[PDB]
Amino acid sequence: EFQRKLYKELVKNYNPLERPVANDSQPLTVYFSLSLLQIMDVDEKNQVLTTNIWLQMSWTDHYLQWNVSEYPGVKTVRFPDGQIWKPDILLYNSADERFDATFHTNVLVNSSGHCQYLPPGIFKSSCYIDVRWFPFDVQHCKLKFGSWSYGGWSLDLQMQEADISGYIPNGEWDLVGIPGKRSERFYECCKEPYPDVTFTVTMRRRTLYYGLNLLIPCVLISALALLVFLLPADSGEKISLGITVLLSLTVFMLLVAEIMPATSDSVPLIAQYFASTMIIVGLSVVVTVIVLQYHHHDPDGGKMPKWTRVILLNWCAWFLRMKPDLAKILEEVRYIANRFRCQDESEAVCSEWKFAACVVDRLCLMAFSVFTIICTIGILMSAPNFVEAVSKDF
Amino acid sequence: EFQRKLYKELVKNYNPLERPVANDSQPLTVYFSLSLLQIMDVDEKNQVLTTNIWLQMSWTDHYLQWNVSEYPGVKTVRFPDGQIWKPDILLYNSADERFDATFHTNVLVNSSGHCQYLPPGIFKSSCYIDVRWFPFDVQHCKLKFGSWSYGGWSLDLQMQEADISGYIPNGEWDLVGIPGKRSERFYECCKEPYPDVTFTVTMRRRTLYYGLNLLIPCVLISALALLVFLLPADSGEKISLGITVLLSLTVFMLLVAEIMPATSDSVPLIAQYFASTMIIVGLSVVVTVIVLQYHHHDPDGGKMPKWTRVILLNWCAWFLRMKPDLAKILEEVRYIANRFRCQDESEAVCSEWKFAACVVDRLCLMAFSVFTIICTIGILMSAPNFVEAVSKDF
Amino acid sequence: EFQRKLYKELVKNYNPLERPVANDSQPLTVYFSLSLLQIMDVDEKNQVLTTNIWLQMSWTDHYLQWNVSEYPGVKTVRFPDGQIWKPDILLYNSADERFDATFHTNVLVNSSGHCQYLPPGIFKSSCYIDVRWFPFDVQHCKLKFGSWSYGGWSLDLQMQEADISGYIPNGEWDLVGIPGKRSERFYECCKEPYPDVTFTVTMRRRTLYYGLNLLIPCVLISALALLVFLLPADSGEKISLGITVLLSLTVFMLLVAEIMPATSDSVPLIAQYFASTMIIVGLSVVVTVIVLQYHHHDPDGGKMPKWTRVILLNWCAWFLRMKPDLAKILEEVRYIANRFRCQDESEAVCSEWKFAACVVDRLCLMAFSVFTIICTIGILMSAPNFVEAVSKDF
Amino acid sequence: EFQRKLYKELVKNYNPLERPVANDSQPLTVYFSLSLLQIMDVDEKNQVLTTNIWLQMSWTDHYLQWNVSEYPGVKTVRFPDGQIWKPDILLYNSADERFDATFHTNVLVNSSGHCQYLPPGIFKSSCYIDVRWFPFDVQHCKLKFGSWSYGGWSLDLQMQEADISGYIPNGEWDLVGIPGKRSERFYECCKEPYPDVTFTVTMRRRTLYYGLNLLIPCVLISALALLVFLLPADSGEKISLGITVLLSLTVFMLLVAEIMPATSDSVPLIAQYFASTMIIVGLSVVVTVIVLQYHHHDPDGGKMPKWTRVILLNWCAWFLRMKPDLAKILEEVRYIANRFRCQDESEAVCSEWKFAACVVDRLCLMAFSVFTIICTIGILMSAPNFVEAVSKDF
Amino acid sequence: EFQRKLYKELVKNYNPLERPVANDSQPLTVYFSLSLLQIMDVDEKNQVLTTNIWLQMSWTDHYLQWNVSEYPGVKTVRFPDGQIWKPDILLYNSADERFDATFHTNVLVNSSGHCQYLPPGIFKSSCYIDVRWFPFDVQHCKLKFGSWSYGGWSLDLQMQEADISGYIPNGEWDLVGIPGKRSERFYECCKEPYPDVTFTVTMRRRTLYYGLNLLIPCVLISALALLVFLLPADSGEKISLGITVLLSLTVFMLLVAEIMPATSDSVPLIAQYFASTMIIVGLSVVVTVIVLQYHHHDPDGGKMPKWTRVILLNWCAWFLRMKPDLAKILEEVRYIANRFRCQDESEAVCSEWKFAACVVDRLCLMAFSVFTIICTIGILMSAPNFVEAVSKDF
Ligand SMILES: Clc1ccc([C@H]2C[C@@H]3CC[C@H]2N3)cn1
Ligand SMILES: [Ca+2]
Ligand SMILES: [Ca+2]
Ligand SMILES: [Ca+2]
Ligand SMILES: [Ca+2]
Ligand SMILES: [Ca+2]
Repeated sequence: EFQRKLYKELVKNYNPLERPVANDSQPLTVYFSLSLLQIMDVDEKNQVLTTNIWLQMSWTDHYLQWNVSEYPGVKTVRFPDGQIWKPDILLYNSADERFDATFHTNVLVNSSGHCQYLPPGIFKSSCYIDVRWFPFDVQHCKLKFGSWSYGGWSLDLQMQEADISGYIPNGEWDLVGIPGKRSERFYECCKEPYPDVTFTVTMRRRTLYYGLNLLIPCVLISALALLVFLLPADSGEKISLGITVLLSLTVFMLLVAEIMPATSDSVPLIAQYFASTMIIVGLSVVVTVIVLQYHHHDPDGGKMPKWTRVILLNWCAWFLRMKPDLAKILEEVRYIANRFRCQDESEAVCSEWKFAACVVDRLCLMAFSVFTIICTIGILMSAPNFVEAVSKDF
Repeated sequence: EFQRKLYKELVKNYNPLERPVANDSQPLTVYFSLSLLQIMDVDEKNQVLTTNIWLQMSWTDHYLQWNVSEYPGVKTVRFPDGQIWKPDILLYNSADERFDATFHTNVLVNSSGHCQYLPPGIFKSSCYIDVRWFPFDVQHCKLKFGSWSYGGWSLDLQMQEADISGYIPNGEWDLVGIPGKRSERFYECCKEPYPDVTFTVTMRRRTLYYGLNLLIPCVLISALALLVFLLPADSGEKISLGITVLLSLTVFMLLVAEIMPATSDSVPLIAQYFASTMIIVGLSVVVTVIVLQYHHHDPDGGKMPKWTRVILLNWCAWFLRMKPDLAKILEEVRYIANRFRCQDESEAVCSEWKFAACVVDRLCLMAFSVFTIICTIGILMSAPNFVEAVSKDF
Repeated sequence: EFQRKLYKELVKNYNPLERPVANDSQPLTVYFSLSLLQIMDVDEKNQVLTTNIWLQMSWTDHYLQWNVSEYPGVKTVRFPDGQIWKPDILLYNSADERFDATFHTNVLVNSSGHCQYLPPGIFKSSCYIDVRWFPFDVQHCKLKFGSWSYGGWSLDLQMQEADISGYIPNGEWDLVGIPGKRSERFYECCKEPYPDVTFTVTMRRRTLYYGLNLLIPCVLISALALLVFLLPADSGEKISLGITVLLSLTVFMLLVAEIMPATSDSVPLIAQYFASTMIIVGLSVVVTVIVLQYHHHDPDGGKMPKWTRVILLNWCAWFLRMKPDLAKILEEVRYIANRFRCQDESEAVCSEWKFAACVVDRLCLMAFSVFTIICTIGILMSAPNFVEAVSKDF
Repeated sequence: EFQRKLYKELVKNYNPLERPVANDSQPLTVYFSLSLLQIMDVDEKNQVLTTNIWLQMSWTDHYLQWNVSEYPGVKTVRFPDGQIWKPDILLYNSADERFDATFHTNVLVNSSGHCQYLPPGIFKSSCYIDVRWFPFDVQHCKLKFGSWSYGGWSLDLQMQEADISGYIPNGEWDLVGIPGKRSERFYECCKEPYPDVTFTVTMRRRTLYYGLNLLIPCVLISALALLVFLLPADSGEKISLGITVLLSLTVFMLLVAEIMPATSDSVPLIAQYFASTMIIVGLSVVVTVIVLQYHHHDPDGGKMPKWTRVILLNWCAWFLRMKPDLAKILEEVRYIANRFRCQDESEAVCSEWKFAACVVDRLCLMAFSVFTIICTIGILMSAPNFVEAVSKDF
Repeated sequence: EFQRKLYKELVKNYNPLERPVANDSQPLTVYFSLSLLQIMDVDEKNQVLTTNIWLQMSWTDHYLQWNVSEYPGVKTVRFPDGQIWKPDILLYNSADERFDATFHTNVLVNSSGHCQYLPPGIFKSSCYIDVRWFPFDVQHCKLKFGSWSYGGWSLDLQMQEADISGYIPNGEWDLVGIPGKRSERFYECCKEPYPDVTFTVTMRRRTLYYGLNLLIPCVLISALALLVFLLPADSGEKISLGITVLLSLTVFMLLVAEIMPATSDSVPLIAQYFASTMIIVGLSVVVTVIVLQYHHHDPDGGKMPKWTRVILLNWCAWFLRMKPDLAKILEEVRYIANRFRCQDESEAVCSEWKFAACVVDRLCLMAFSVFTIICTIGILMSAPNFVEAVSKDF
């Protein structure tokens, strides 16, 4: 009875085009904020952030004011889209094909005219994803909101601190905060300035998932590559194991490519670590070829360069702690035995070459192990957030 | 004739903005429930639940009341969207880009004013998917429904028990129940509290499909890896078989990655089992390298450490139940035969080393078999629902 | 002139909410049917059927009746959506996100009031896909149509036989028929019963495509696996060929996984055939390991068990139709020759072991060939529709 | 001033439901045509054609006629959707989920009443893709347009020749023409016949892209398979190379499966060529197994069948242009040398068997080369459009 | 008060169909331009460009003019879609399924009538992507805008220079400029000409990302292929390494296929480089087969052709800087030693053949290295933009 009477009363002469101010010259203060409920997705390949947001726009409509003594029990009213004047606050850096993913709900006014509008929405925003430090990355994704067609002389946008009480954790991202900032910028279209409120969603990637699925698996598969330096050459599978492991490591780069954007701003840390890993494994294949050249060396070929005979079989070897008828019968039997002596000398030369191959195996085992350890640690601890990560997520 | 007269009568002075109560001060009781017809999808990578639902909102419109004696035969009327007041009950934790996937249908009222509204919809909900125990997982997905813009002082939401008579089984999920709960929560936006009805869809994953496609296949491929310990070394394919099998096992981890979300809350049970499996296979490769070092051991290299000669060829070996011219001619023929004796001694030393390699093969066959059995069973039976599963689904 | 006059006449006092009956108490007969033009897609992973359909709803509007003598030449009129009363016949088991994929077109009425409404649409329906017999499967997909908000006491739904004259064949599916059925069911929401018309689209999968791309390719690749039993052991590639072929066969299971749903209702026939195939190939690898153990057997190791020496080298072998100074010089030359005799005896023992390996090769060639033939035929001919298929599609 | 006056004048008593004819009994002539701007996509897996089209519907509205002397300068007017009567010409064989992808624009009328309507749209059409001859295929995709709800007695549809002046070439398809045809068909729904205009878009696939990425790559990889017949057997990699190449060739069949639909109407030419290629490579593996059986033949096993000793080492071989104490000492030394003579005879028998293996290598090199050349050319030149293609696209 | 009065005043007799000119005969000048904010995507497979654009349409409405002295403080008004006349400027070469991706916002007018309309949108445009020079490619994507239904005699379209102040860099593309051009074209539909404004977005691909992920990885994997010419033949893994590396290189062609469109206009530079690389690696496999034929050459087979003995072991070899009872006992011992001499001669012939294999290894190492260097550099520096790229992006 009083809700009916008031609803009829409030739409007499009301125009949803008129900015609801009493004095036309003064701008209309709109307080803007948001409640972040969830970080639904971070599409780094497409540079998009999908969030569940409850935008919070509060202002004062000069015309929607009633005296509750004359409408007992009627303390608030609600208006759907298109019936009340609303601020046309859009997300500037939107990535949604419709460009406006907001779901239009009611505007709740009280007896004093204060209008409250809390549209829910799944919002896609074009966010620059700094992949320089991935997986130990922190992203600062801006959500820039402003009135599209009202300038500062008409809509005085004011910012209120972001709401995160109802935020639901993600699993992959630790909300580090949503600091906001109000700016007054000038545009090349127009002379009247335009204010905007930009909320910078700061997100820390939780590194356990990518650590367990990308970093540690590659470390351990990369470690298998070093087993080539412990394999004997006579097994006939050094090259097979090494080349198989290297070409298996490409799957991780393929996975990263499925994740990372095709940008040239920088090289992600994961790529630099994966690249150094493959280069070290590839150099192990090159060194395996050299080792097999030493092992399969023709004894009657070139002689052993003194530089090799000392740099490897003396120093590096020590460092590693390795270490008438009867005359015709005499002639024939002496050729057989001299042939055997020549074969013994050839085996001895081949044995020394095989020893050189083994010494090289051990030196490169040590050197590639040290290279792996340093490169891995020095590339991973070059991330500013590395320590924070290992402490929080492991 | 009477349907026409009544329809004209019911829209005189009717405003779809007014809450249809007789006394403005009292809240309007809306009974909310749903009928779950099907679980269409559980997107665990995106943390979304897609369901076919017939939301059930029943309330009383004070104005839509007629006396059937004056409209004979006209016992119910129907109103489309936008013509009658409706409760704006939205799904809070919606994952749909439009945010509101409800399909708007008629509101069936009777002569007494009781309005019945049963919109169908394909609803996507942002559900936290606990992947800790996958594939033997049980999920509790909340569907939180509430009036967006009416608080407790205006819309007295009441819950009715969920309907599942028409539920159509899924194939992958056993509905364990849909218990509901009505809550009265306060929000940081507003002072008036807001009630909601949350239905927790409890779902048990049927484990036959993932058991047959992930667990048993990996067990059997992982078992092939143990055949390396039965392969002879002279075959020259131990490393080939082992490394090939391990890098083949990566496909299962790739499949899981296609399924699982990128979250750091926990490690899924499937991942822990797959990881232990690959580590055991990788250790078999490491032990294969050691075995080949023993098999391909240079007889003139280091001598056999006593610790090895006993720990392997005495105890472990027993445990396993294994086990002038003529003078010149004499000189030359004696060098040939002494050379043969030296080769025999070298074959004997190599034969002992090959025996050590075989004993290690057998010990690691036993040990890796026991490791496989324990780890597999102890990781699978660490799931609370494991027994329930094996009994219902196998 | 007469079309204008009649259109103005027909909308006087017309309300699109009123069911167009003369007597309010009697239900309104709506004849429902459909014309199936094409089967666009069968998504078995998502359990959805996409069809091009021209729903056919015919009824009688009591008010849209004119005398053609008073409107010469005006024999039919047309009304767009929202202007005429229509039956709100929805597809209950809809899988479309909008839930209602119907495209709203005109309602053609004649001078006698008979209204004809033929909306086109691309309809997605949640259909249970029985994958038990795939690829030789027949599916029965229900399209359940009914008025959402009118019960039996108001809308007397009646079924007309489905139209298939304009049906366009698919390539993958042979329409076996679209039998319909009218049901009168009661629902737990309401007391008035609700009728529905369900058309069961029965579809036979044409098996040539999946036969050529899945079954015959796997048969032939699986046949290559049997070549291991004809490969000599000295080639040093038995394990390589066998393990390579088995891990190559996984691609077919991966393809099926891309096709099949993740359901535990049953095991598809394709999976049972692929699984038996991989198990037979995997057992060939196990038997290859045993063969290589026999081939690479240390002559000075264990002696040949009599059970083996007869079960293989006697019966199975036959069945297969296989089959002072001079004294010092005498001493030294006699040791060399006795060494040669010991090597000859060792070669003879190794030769017998290699013969055992060859006999096992042949027996398993025969046995795995017979296993392959039976298992393949017995799993494929266990499908009821197998014969129908091979006759129609090959 | 005159544009305002005329716009007000033209909507007096205008009803967008009335067919704008002067005499109700006569059908209304609508001239239909289209301008094809681009062929955006041919989805052969889904059997859909996506095109950018400017449908051209011209007719005469009896009511939208003004005398330009009374409205100086006002020579044309424009009307948006829903304000003027339009022909409801839909695309019958539509594949779009909305079913109607047309974008509604203005209808430009002149002073004489001739209405011109040129809606743009991205149109998806359900087109049967004959994949029999792919990649050398020509497709005939029908776009069938007609009034949905006006029959021949009301809407006299007439066809105008298709417009292609503004057509933008594609890269993959050579528009061979868009011949149209007007038909008058009867439908099982209705008695009044219904006319339609069907434009058959005829498209020739440009074969350079698929030739370079599928046909020539497979030819060259398939050629590598023939290198097995030039590899020596002692290399120990014949089976490895052959089996690796064959299982690598599966990627091309996987690519085709990603492209081709799952239809049983026919076997695409690409599939028949790829299948013959894999069968020839697979037979090379089978022949490699036989070659290795000849190479690794036990000299003390079966004797050489005369049929082999002539069919291979005589004819085929020629065709190819290949080709007391002292007594004890005498006894012992004569056993050693007789042992050597037995080894020489065994090497000779093995040498003849290895020669047989080499002759078989050469014969199968020749035969599989000829098989490859014929099969390739005879399958590729069995396409009617093969010559046209090679001449236009290479 | 004055905003309300003016809004009521401005819609009296206003018709959004009338072109707002004072003199009907003269065309209406519309100034068109755009502000490019971001290049969201370049889909080269689909030939589509996705951009964030703020179209800028400014014109003069003759009717929306007020005197600010009579409406103090009211200096601008705003009108939503459908209430004010707007230019129907569409994107002709649109690729969006809806065809019109513009988001409709307000039209800001001032007291003098100048209307300003700045709709945001995510625009998809059908752009011909010249992939001839990819990854060092520059694309010229046209955005063609024009009034759909107003010709030159009615809407005088005029171009304003594109705005790029607020442009946000991409990562993958360097905006080289957005030059625009106004054209006056005639169409085959109509006699009145139609003007359009086409903005050609010129974009330079930043080549660091594709350089690091495609070009350098392939170079380095292709370099591993050359290690076959340094591998010894006795290792028994030349063919394995070479064939494995070649079939691994196919992944890059697969990646390019995922990126490139299926067009026959040209061959992308990346494809020509990848193709030459695989052909060079494939020829290394062919040469590896020849090398193994030389290494595994039967000594008692054909004799060494003089042409080989000089072209390889003399010139190329030098260029590369390589280099009674006792009588019976005499008979028997002389046969053994003559057998040894025959084996020595056979080893010498085999040794010369192995030397030929080694010389061929070295020559092809040199030749394939030079081929790799030239082909790589000559294909990469055949791109016009190659130098620009290497200087800006590396
Ligand atoms: Cl009513 C109408 C609609 C479209 C057109 C056409 C003329 C120019 C070129 C295509 C389109 N714009 C002309 N008239
Ligand atoms: Ca993420
Ligand atoms: Ca699921
Ligand atoms: Ca199907
Ligand atoms: Ca195509
Ligand atoms: Ca791009």
